[PDB]
This record gives sequence, structure tokens and C-alpha cells, in this order.
Amino acid sequence: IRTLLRLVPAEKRGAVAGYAVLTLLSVLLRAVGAVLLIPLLAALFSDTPSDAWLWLGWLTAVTLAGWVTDTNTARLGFDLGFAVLSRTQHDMADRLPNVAMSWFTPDNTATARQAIAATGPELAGLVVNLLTPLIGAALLPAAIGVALLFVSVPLGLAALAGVAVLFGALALSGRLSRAADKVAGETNSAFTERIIEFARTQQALRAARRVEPARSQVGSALAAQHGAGLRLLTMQIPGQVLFSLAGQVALIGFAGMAVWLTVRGQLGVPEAIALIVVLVRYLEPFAAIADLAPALETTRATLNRIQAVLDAPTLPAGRRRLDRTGAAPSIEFDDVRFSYGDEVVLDGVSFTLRPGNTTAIVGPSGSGKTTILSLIAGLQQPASGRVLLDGVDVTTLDPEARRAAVSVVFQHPYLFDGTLRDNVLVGDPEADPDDVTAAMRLARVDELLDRLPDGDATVVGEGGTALSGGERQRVSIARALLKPAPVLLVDEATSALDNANEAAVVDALTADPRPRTRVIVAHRLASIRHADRVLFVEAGRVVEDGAIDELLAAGGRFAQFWA
Amino acid sequence: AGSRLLAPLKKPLIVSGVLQALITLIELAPFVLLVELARLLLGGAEAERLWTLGLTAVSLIGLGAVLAAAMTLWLHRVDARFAHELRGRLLTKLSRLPLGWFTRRGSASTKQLVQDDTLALHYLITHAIPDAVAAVVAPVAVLVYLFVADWRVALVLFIPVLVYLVLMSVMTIQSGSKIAQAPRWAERMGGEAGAFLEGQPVIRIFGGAAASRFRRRLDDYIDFLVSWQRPFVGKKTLMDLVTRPATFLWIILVAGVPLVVTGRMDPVNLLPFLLLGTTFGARLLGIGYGLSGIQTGMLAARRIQTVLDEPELVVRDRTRPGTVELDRVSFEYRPGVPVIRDVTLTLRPGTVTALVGPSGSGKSTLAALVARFHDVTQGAIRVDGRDIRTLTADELYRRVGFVLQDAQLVHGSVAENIALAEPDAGLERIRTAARDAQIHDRITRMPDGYDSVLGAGSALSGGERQRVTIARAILADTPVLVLDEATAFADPESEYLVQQAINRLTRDRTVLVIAHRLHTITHADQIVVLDDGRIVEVGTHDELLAAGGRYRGLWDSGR
Ligand SMILES: [Mg+2]
Ligand SMILES: [Mg+2]
Ligand SMILES: [Zn+2]
Repeated sequence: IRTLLRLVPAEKRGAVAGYAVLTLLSVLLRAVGAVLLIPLLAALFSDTPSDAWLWLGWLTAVTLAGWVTDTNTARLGFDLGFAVLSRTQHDMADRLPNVAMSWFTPDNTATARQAIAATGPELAGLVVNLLTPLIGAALLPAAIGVALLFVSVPLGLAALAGVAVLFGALALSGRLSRAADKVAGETNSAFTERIIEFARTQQALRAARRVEPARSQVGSALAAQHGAGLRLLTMQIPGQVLFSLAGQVALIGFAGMAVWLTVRGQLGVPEAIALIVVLVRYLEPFAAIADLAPALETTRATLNRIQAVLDAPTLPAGRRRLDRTGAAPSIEFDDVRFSYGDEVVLDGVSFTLRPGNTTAIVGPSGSGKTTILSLIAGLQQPASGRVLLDGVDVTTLDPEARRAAVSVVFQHPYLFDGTLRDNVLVGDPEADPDDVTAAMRLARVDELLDRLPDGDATVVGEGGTALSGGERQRVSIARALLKPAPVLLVDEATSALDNANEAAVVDALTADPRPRTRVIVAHRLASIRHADRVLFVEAGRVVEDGAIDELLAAGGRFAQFWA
Repeated sequence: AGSRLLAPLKKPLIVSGVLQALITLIELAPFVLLVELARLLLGGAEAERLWTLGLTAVSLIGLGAVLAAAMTLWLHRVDARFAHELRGRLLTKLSRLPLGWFTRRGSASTKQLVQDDTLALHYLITHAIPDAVAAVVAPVAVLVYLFVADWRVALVLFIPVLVYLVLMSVMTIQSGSKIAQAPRWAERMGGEAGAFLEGQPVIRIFGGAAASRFRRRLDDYIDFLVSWQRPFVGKKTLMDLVTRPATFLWIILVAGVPLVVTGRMDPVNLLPFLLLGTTFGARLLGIGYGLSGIQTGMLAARRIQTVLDEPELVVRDRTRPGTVELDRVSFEYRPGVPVIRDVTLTLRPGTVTALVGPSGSGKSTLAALVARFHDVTQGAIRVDGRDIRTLTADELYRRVGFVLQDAQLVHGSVAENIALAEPDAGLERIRTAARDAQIHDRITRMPDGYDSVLGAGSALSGGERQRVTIARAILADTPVLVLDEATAFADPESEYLVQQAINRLTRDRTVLVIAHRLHTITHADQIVVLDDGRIVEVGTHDELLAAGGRYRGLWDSGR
């Protein structure tokens, strides 16, 4: 139960204490109500059945108290379950944008997906569906045994000795099926990720002919998942048998001692008959625990995933802010070094970019120029060195001010499932319609509206798959230009645009009225006409820099690059 | 709809019904013996009779547990095997549906369908029929026994039963609509979660966590769950109180004690109610909690069979080489929204056809139709004279290779990604294909070499992963190639080298090149200018420039 208390909100610990008190009280009332039968039949079968009214009057009060506390326990269990659901999901939602970009490995991306996908009803009603009946079932035979000490001390000892084997079976059942359940969970998660890949990469798989189950990766994941699933069913048989034998052993112990006391005469005959009913109430939890134990293993796996996402390392931050009210800041790399894993992407790159001027970045493929834009934007952070905006290191910047100071046109223009205007408004949702129309006009997106049938309401698919590559690219450009940030990083914003649209967008990037520091990555010389400066980023090093005409006349790497 | 899907489980489900009837009668038999044991135990019978009844009762309890365990084991194996077969059928179905089905549906909704809908069938096809038959047989058998014993105290057992039935009916009525809305809400939240994790750089730059749409819809979904679950769980626990054995035991005594205190009953005849009357409540709770599971299972069956009933890309029986031939092709993704209009285009062996034009004109759709990811609304497309609708996926894709606009890399080693089209290709073939695509050098720099994994988060640069897909298409080595915007993210030096490698390989092949870098396609034997979904002009580079048409405009704008 420790993992749940860790996930409980600090606000909600008071309810958890109240819930735990009522859960124990409910179990005591259940056991006392069961054991009150033994006096009841002793009086009822006697020569004075009027004595049974006392125990019936007490049994009624214990029963109503059982009803009231069980409804309240359900209420508190419901509130605790959803309060944990809302708080953990909100914590993951807030943490994930701050988690380091390198954390999103394919395994970690899967784990984050299933943790978010656990928002459904199975986790919300976790307390009422799983914890409450489990605590009831586990503690009921103990409460019956403690109650039976009043009726007969050695009888209570026998009842509690049955609880010893109950917990013994419960402990061993987990270890028997732990390995199989872990393998089953892993294969299921792989199957989920391959289905998502199957639906996303459908065109490439179809052309590559790896789409049939006999040939596809998803088909192998399904076969492995089926095999792991059958193994889990097989490996749960020891658990079921163990609980069944534990129930039979407790039956033998309880019944054997009851018969021994009955034959010895220390325990009455009608009381011995009542113990049959109490024994059945005593053995019901032995079956309930068996039904609930597999759900515990799945829940432990689920909460491990949620805590793993909440254990992710957030990117470093601070509280610094730029003095400027969105005026153009200078950008400079103070001997920056950065490496994905173990490979050096940047090796001591150093430059200073003026406040209002436009800078171009060019060079061979795989050089590391999106990494430079990512570092300027704070998506990454340097391994060593310090990236400054207007003299303020980005690592110390307030995350709110850090993202408000940069706007990016990404190399692969992802778009969110929704209308076209929603994706443009993501740049600045509070923007005026005049500002939105200007932004879409600048990005040539007005041509899309006057050519697509629905206009700006054209529903985009997952990603930007319901739009052409150039069309989703122009939507991303519109999104970035809408934002009023004073640093605009243009990462191949005209890769998927024809010459006419490429020329129009390139003019619009410089015709934007407000002053910004513009960093442009390009593999088309016609796309960097307006740049005041160039940086030839090759092999992680700025091999040369200067003006376009200056470098072209110099005949260095730049002239060979655009031969 | 559901029954047409679950027809193969006719005989297991009928066998489950009858086996549960016998098993639940066997499970009730011990308490009948215990009543007999209790009656003789008050009568002071011989020890042999008491031991015989007691030992038999314990043995029948063991037998009931063994048979119940064997049943649920077998029935769960049957459910597991059916689900594997059903998932296999869905994957085979999705392998031949039109590709617009995926685009309008999304990957999240596909994930719910293949994995979570087949899992939602669980309670219907392994738990529902046992739970219903147990709740029908055992309460009836118990109440018939107790009405034989005493009608006065057997009648009061209708009070918890009637209250349970009323709670069960109003519960199902109240939660019926929400259970129908639930699967679409899960699809929506699955879509938001997938976009939130995939589109993280957009979230980090533009608005952060709080401004994200995911948090808005996450609050909406949790608000839906609360409204669905609070009254549902409230009813669900009231039934638990009503049908609890303690409730039956109390109300039995409330009805029995005033009789026994009076001369209206013998306490020996209260033994059946205490022993039998308390036991059938838990079996009513089965379907009491299972109606929601059956409703969800039926809806999941309807969704699964609806997709399995979806129209697909058939392979007709109607039944030069290397030629591709579009004959008045027209195509629309949405009805009433044309994107190709009356396009005629013949690609011949030993030629390069450059398909240029404005962005969004329809070039990538025309490449897709050559792939038969969709079917044309009009006209025909013929490969080697064989219409593509008469060709299986094997025969069609044996003949046409593709480099797609998006560099989609599957989760796996780099050799797997290059060998996607031919997994059994030798490593030497893979290295030669990577050397041609100018990506072998980068692969040797990677830590593990070719075995290094290309899952998201261990990805490559944009131009590099594009060169991997070009390496994939070169390894397929089909008679026809379709280069849908290769070298878009490549630098001029890499772009020149890979184009030289392509122009070396495809001298005796048909090539369709979609390029916005018009300077790369000037060598094409035919340059097709696709504007507004219709070919506006055709010719060589020099002819198009002299004509002063749309190509001249694009060429001038490129300078
Ligand atoms: Mg890049
Ligand atoms: Mg395209
Ligand atoms: Zn099950």
C-alpha cells in the first residue's frame, strides 16, 4: 500500500486517515455482527427464547452501523480515488513539458503514454473497487478471530491461526505470478506501441510490404503478447490452488477445534451449529482475496508507471528575466558544447548575434544546426558553456519568460488534430483577428483558405497528415509568426514549399514589422537573401561567418556549398 | 452485430451455460448436507452419521472449488485464443483498407480498436454467461428449497431481492448512456495523449503545459468520469449492502425470531435459512456488477464488426513491362472535394518523369494512387498493362518502389529500417544500399553501428533519416521507382551525390520524381507541371522555359 500513500495529495491525507479509521471500524462491525449469532442461537435454542431479543437488538444496531460506515467508506474511497487520479494526472501533465528532452526514449515515451492512458475508470475507482474489498477481506477473519476470543479463547486462537495461513498464501501468491505478470505487461506495452506505429507508418509499411501479420512487426508483437498472456493464465494456477488449500486448511483448523470443544462439552451444541454460519462468513474472504490478488499486481504495475513519469528529471531552471518588454535581444554562445548520448554535436561553438539583425545558418547535413536553434530556444541545454539572451543565461531564465522570449518554426512541422485556425492560434490564443489574418497572410496561408473547401476550419489529421507537406509547413510558419516573441528561429521553413511560395514566405519573414533576432537554417540560397550574417556550421563548428557576398567572394566553404 | 462476431464461440458459450448450472448446483449441495448435519446434530444422532455428513460436505466444497477453477481456466483460455484470432483478423483487415480510413480516424482510435475493444469483449465472452446462469440457477434452487422449508421466512427474502432488482434496473438505465459515450471519450483522450507526447517541442515553445489543449480536455474527461462514476458507484455499493450475506442473515432473524419466540415456529426449522438463505446473495451480485460489462462488450463487438464490415481495397479478377499508365485519373479524398482532375500520364521504362508544380497541387496524391493507397474516383492506372486493382499487394509492390514525402522510420535497428522491404536481405546488400544513399558513413559513426535502434528519442537528423528511406527504396530495387520529394532536407552536396547514385541505378527503370528543387530535375525526359490537380503543361526543361508558362514562373522565382 506504500506506493498509494506516496501518490496521495498532502491535502488529502486527512481523508485517508478518516477512510482508514472507517475501514477498520467497518471490519470490526462485520465480525461482531457475525459472532453475535453465536449468543443468538444459544438463546433461541434454549428453553427461554425471549433471551434472543437482546442479541437481535444488538445485531440490528451492528448491522445498521455496518450499513452507515460502509456507505461512508464508499464515499470517502470514491473521493480519494478520484482526488489521486486528478492530482497525479495534473502533475504528469505539468511535469512532462519540463522533463528533459532526452528522457523521452521509446520505452519512456511508451511509459508516459500508458500512464496518461490510465486516466480511465479502472484507476479512478481503484480505492472502492480494490483497496476497500481487499482490506475488508484480509482483516475480516482476523476480526472474527478476535471477536471469538470472547466466546471462547482457544476458539479465537484457532481462528487467528487460520489467518496466519491466509497471509502466508497471500504473500506467496504474489511471488508465484510476479515474473509472468511482468512479462505479460511488457509484451502488451510493446503491442500497444507497435499498433500505434502500424497506424502511423501505414504508407511505408504497405510499400515495404511489412503490413500483413505474418510479415509485420505488429504481427510478431501480437504473437508474443498472446504467448505471454497464456503463460500468465498458466502461472496463476499455483496462486488459485494455494488460496484454495489455505481456505481448506483454515476450515480444518476452525472446524476441528469447534468439534473438539463440542465433544469435550466446553462449547454448547447450538453454539456449535452457529459456528457453521460463522465459519462460512470466516471463509468467504479466503475466496475474495483470491479474486482480488491479480488486480493488485496490475495496479502495482500501473502505479509504478505513474511514479516513473513523476520521477522524470525536470530540465534545470531559475527565476531570471529579461529587462526588455519584448525588444530584440542579442544571442551569443559562450563556448557551448552539447552531445546526444556520447557523440559531440557542438564543440566550442562561439558567436555573438546582434539584437535586431537576421543571421543565417548553413552547412552540410547532420552538422548540428537544429541543435543550435534548439539550444537557443531552451528545448535542450548545453553540456558545458552558457547560452545568453541579452546577457542573461537561458538556464537561469524563468521557464515562463524562457519560452515567451523565443518562437520557433520546427524542421518537421507537427500540427495538432483540429481546425487549421486552432493550430495558428496556438502561437498566441489572445491575438486579435486582425493579428491572426496578418500572420496567415505573411505565411501565405491565405492561399490555403482560398483553395481548401472549408477555409480556416479545415480539420487537420493526426499531426499534419491531412495537409500537404508544404501546407502544414505554412501553417507552422503562421503559428510562429503570430507569437510576439523577440527571437524567431526559422528551421528550414521552406523545405517543402515550391519556388513561388518559398520566395513569398522568405520576403514575409523579413517584412514582419516588429524587430526580432532572426536565426534562419536553410539549404536553399534563395531562402537567405535578407540575412545580415551567415554561419557555416559544419561538423559542429562554425567554420566561417560573414556576409553573403563577402563569403561568396572569399571562395571558402560557402562558395563550394552553393556551386 | 455482436452475435455475428461471436458466432464462433457458440459451443463454448452453451457448454459454459450448462457446466455452470451443474457446478453451481454442486456448490450449493454442501450447505444442504450441513443443514441435514445440523438437524441430526440436534437430534443426537450417532457419530458415524455426523462424520459422514460433515466429511462429505467438506469434500463437496473441495469438488466445487476444483470444478469452478478448472472452468474459469478453460473459459479464459478460450477467450484469450479468440481475442488473438480476432486481433489477427483486424490486423489483416487494416492491411487492405483504404488509407484514408487511417487518416480520418487517427492512430489513437486504431489503438483502441485493435487492443482495447478486443479486451472489452472479455467479460461478455468468458464471464457473462457463467454469472447469469449462476444468478438464475442458484437463487432459484435456494428459494425453492426454503419455500419448501417455511414460506413465512422465505417470503421476506424477496425484500432484499426486490430491492436489488430495482437497484440493478435503475443503475443500468442511469449508466446506459454514459457507457455508450465512454469509448469515444477514451478515443479522444488517447488522441490528445498521443499528440501531447509526439508534439512536445510545440508544447514547450508555444504556451507550455497550462495553455495546452491536453489539460483542458483532461479536465473535461475527468469531469465526465466523475459524473458517470459517482451515481454508478453509489448504486453499486447499495446493491452490495442489499445482497451482502450479513443483510440476509439479519433480515432472516428479524422475520424468524418473533416467530420462534412465539409458538409459530420450531427453531430447528430456521437452520436452512441461516445456512442456505445467506449464500445466494453473492451470486446475484455477479450480474449485478456484470450488466455494465455486458453493455461495454456488446458495444465493443459492434465497433469491431463495423470495421471488419468496412469496405476494403479488393483485388478483382479482370487481370511495355515496367510501364505505368494513368488514364484519365480523377480522385477525391472527400466526396465533392476533387484533388486530381482528368490526369493522363504514361511513365515508360528508361525514362525520368519530373512531376513539379505548386505546393498542394496533388503531386503526392498522384504518387499515392500509383501505390494504390487509395482507389481512383475515375479512370484507371495500369502497371505493365495490368490494372492495379487486379493486382495483389504482392504483385503490385513487387513492381513499384517508393520514397515517401515523410521519412517514417519504424522502431528497430538501422539494418531493419533499410531492409524493411526485404528483411532477409544480406548485410552486404544493406551496406551497399546505404553507401549509395550516402548514409553508410553516418551509420558507422553510430555507437552500435547498423544494429543501433531508431526509435523516437534516439532519432537521426532530418536529412539523415530521409537518406535512410532512400536507402530502403534502393534496396527494394523495384522495376519502377517513385521519388516523392527526396532530397528535400538534404544539403546540396548530399543532394547531388544521392541523385547521382539514383541516376546510376535507375537507367533501365521507370522513375517518377516529385521535386520543388527544379534545378535537380532538369535532366528529366518529361517535366509534368501539376497545378490545381490538373496537368497544365508537359515538356523538357528547355521547352518549358521557352514556352514562358507556369514552369517559367516557378523557375524565375527560384533564382
Ligand atoms: Mg535540421
Ligand atoms: Mg506532398
Ligand atoms: Zn476474467
